[PDB]
Amino acid sequence: IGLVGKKVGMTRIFTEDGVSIPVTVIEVEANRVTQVKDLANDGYRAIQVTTGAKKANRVTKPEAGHFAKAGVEAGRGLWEFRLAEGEEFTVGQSISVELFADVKKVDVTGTSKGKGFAGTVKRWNFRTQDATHGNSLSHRVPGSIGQNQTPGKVFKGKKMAGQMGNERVTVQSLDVVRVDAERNLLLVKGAVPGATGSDLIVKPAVK
Amino acid sequence: SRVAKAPVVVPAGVDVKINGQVITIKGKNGELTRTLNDAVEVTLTFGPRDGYADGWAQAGTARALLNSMVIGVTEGFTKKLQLVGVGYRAAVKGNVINLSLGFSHPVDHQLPAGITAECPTQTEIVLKGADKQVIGQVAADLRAYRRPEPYKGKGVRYADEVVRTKEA
Amino acid sequence: KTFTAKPETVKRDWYVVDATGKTLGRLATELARRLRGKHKAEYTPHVDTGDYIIVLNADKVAVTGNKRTDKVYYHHTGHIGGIKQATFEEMIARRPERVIEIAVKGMLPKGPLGRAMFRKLKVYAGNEHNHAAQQPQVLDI
Amino acid sequence: MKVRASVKKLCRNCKIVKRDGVIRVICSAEPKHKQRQG
RNA sequence: GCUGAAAGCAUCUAAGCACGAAACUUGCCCCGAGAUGAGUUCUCCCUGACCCUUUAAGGGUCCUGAAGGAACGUUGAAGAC
RNA sequence: GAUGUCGGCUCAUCACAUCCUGGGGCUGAAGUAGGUCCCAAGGGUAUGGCUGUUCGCCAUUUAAAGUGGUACGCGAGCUGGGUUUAGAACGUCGUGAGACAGUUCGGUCCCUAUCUGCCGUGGGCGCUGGAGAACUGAGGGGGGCUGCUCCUAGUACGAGA
RNA sequence: GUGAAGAGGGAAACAACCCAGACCGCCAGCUAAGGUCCCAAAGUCAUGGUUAAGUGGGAAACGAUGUGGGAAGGCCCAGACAGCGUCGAGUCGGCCUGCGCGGAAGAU
Ligand SMILES: [K+]
Ligand SMILES: [K+]
Ligand SMILES: [K+]
Ligand SMILES: [K+]
Ligand SMILES: [K+]
Ligand SMILES: [K+]
Ligand SMILES: [K+]
Ligand SMILES: [K+]
Ligand SMILES: [K+]
Ligand SMILES: [K+]
Ligand SMILES: [Mg+2]
Ligand SMILES: [Mg+2]
Ligand SMILES: [Mg+2]
Ligand SMILES: [Mg+2]
Ligand SMILES: [Mg+2]
Ligand SMILES: [Mg+2]
Ligand SMILES: [Mg+2]
Ligand SMILES: [Mg+2]
Ligand SMILES: [Mg+2]
Ligand SMILES: [Mg+2]
Ligand SMILES: [Mg+2]
Ligand SMILES: [Mg+2]
Ligand SMILES: [Mg+2]
Ligand SMILES: [Mg+2]
Ligand SMILES: [Mg+2]
Ligand SMILES: [Mg+2]
Ligand SMILES: [Mg+2]
Ligand SMILES: [Mg+2]
Ligand SMILES: [Mg+2]
Ligand SMILES: [Mg+2]
Ligand SMILES: [Mg+2]
Ligand SMILES: [Mg+2]
Ligand SMILES: [Mg+2]
Ligand SMILES: [Mg+2]
Ligand SMILES: [Mg+2]
Ligand SMILES: [Mg+2]
Ligand SMILES: [Mg+2]
Ligand SMILES: [Mg+2]
Ligand SMILES: [Mg+2]
Ligand SMILES: [Mg+2]
Ligand SMILES: [Mg+2]
Ligand SMILES: [Mg+2]
Ligand SMILES: [Mg+2]
Ligand SMILES: [Zn+2]
Repeated sequence: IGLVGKKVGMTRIFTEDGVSIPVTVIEVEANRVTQVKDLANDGYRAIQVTTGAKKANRVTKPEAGHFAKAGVEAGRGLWEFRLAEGEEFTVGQSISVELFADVKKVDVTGTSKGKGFAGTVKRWNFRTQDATHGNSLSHRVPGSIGQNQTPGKVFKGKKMAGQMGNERVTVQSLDVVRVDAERNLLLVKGAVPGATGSDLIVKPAVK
Repeated sequence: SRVAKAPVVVPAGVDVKINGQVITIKGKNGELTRTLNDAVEVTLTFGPRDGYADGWAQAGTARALLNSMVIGVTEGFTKKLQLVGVGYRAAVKGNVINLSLGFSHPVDHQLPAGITAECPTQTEIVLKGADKQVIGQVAADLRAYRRPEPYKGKGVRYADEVVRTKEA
Repeated sequence: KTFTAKPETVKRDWYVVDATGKTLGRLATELARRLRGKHKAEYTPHVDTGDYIIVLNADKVAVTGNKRTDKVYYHHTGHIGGIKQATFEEMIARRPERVIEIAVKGMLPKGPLGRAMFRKLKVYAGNEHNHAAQQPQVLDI
Repeated sequence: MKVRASVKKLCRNCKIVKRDGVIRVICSAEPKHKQRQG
């Protein structure tokens, strides 16, 4: 399984031998098990977890009854982790960042920063046409988008301008630099998706 | 046809069991089972069933296979391999053959159920088993690690085989 | 005037068929016939007069020749270069119900009514169905 | 392997064999005589 | 390649068995139930009266207005809207 | 009662008769490195000098600098050097006006996208009481390149190299 | 000869090919070419053969113990054909012909 955390920000760890390690600081508070899915009832094995806190006025009655059945306080959302055949968990169990004590590498999933409507230069690394030499109104424009009468259409998946970022991204195989159970912190080497304050899903590295 | 006509003489201390198509020959070396082709009509005697155009061809193979099964569960089959090469070595440890064949890594060949191996010398392997197909396959697999080289004849050879060398 | 069946007074019965060992296409023509209602005297081209048919053991349907390995199912994803294929044996392994469903679909009329006719076919990979409440009669195709 | 439209015995030790719908020449004596029709 | 007849031999093949590549199916990442074949699981909410009439998944009247939603406002590392 | 025509730029997409990388048979294959044929389309597959050039030659890279189809892909996407308007001149032909599958200098490239398509992003209704969530995964897409050095080992191979 | 100046049915679609020449109406019947497992009207028709290649449902010289049929040969129980230092009946390879196989690489 993995845990849900929050991107606190980036800093560095100086080592004794004079290496500066860039780190993302992930706050991993206790993940509380809200539901256990099994083959009989649900058709697959998983835990649902919550973390953090939510204002009682913002917790709806359907949300509140779901937490109340688990016997846990409401957190800021619900996330599932699939269980391997060995793994087993109880409803209401707390899972801390100590899970990662002996984990060397993690995959971190988050929502990437939102670039809004992006051109082909930014979105797809298209090359600009001439700034000068007679270019008429066609500096950052995409150029040709197809052939001619054959095929007489644009193909699906054609790289064009549009929404960029604000989507789920996983960065794989990041070194775990420190697990600080006391302060509820995981330090991973290098950058992870999303803005400061955003939710992160951290799992032991699949590769 | 000619092969299919010839009857397989069942010796003493072998209990044949025709379960229709599934024939199971239990002897002193061990037991061997073989389901046959539908065209065959299995002393032991083999012949074609009606409405199969390749009945005699299928009868001849079935005869040949059960002949080998009878030899298998009585006396059994042996296949010898020789190693030719500076530093080429073999050694059995239970049911795994460890081979040194001039590679940077070890070569450990796990034997299947039935087959047993003995190294009388370090450059000889001697396989033994009831099933003629399986002992053939293991010997081919061991040979495949380092097939006889055409210049100096180096590699895992069968003891019988002639390696036709040539010179540069 | 010649009789016409009426959608709201059509009698549709439930049947269960075992596909085990049956030749795919020779099974499919009989399913298509009965889903369309061509076996009924009240057959009307613009009305679904056919029957509900459960097919069991779709994974044990038979084909002749070398079709188990050599019969290829093609589809295109709509993305350029997106021509995909699966052999009969691959289809049976992954999605066995689709073999019978695809065979029958190609033998049913094209258009809204043919799609409605196909909804009456219930194909299962194994020997059990969930439709005991519909009381399906055994049908030997 | 020689891949040819015309495959034939090149010596006495050559044998014609059909394998998986392909005419082949296999030779016990000479590896150069190995042929596949194609 | 193994075993193996047809074809007493031989034969990788006809029956049977094994190996074999960045191609194929997976494994990795993302979308994804308008998957109309519209799936599953968990939780939450509503427990009045009455009338007429081609009498049927019929149409009103009074009372009731939940869960939740939307709207509005302050806004955002979200965003052309 | 007009289907814009060379080259470049931008953006491509397919074929496989494969340039590289992968697998393999034969070799007049010792090894190293090649030759030749078979399989293989996953990904990858130069920058410059000269010329309008495509190409080509040349310099220097690279694992490689593939071959073709796509209106010799792509001007309602850009350019406008070439080329085929009007000016002018040379050579040449012609008595001349003028002319040249000769050369030379100069010389206007329009369009606010309705439909299809494509990239994004909402609204509606549906999914059978209504509602808030978490999902399963049919199906679809992305990705898939490779150098050099060291060890194995100066080992196998080789008379050495 | 047809189209042009000709509709209808067949050949998926297809002026010019095949069948056939539309005066109007019919919710009658018989046929033509072409068809009769489902899309889609009518044989999952009957009898005897062939093919195993999805050949049928592209492609030649040429290549091959694929497989069916036919006529005639050589050798052979004085023992043939591989074993022929062997035992116990077929064996060899031309000819003709039916149907298949390889030869067979292309761009949404
Ligand atoms: K749904
Ligand atoms: K191209
Ligand atoms: K080679
Ligand atoms: K490729
Ligand atoms: K142009
Ligand atoms: K245009
Ligand atoms: K323009
Ligand atoms: K249109
Ligand atoms: K006429
Ligand atoms: K075909
Ligand atoms: Mg933004
Ligand atoms: Mg540029
Ligand atoms: Mg302008
Ligand atoms: Mg400008
Ligand atoms: Mg089109
Ligand atoms: Mg139709
Ligand atoms: Mg093969
Ligand atoms: Mg043999
Ligand atoms: Mg690679
Ligand atoms: Mg016009
Ligand atoms: Mg090729
Ligand atoms: Mg590709
Ligand atoms: Mg492909
Ligand atoms: Mg792959
Ligand atoms: Mg150049
Ligand atoms: Mg062009
Ligand atoms: Mg091109
Ligand atoms: Mg254009
Ligand atoms: Mg110009
Ligand atoms: Mg002039
Ligand atoms: Mg323009
Ligand atoms: Mg995929
Ligand atoms: Mg893809
Ligand atoms: Mg005229
Ligand atoms: Mg006509
Ligand atoms: Mg007509
Ligand atoms: Mg027609
Ligand atoms: Mg009639
Ligand atoms: Mg007729
Ligand atoms: Mg019919
Ligand atoms: Mg019949
Ligand atoms: Mg064909
Ligand atoms: Mg041919
Ligand atoms: Zn030869």
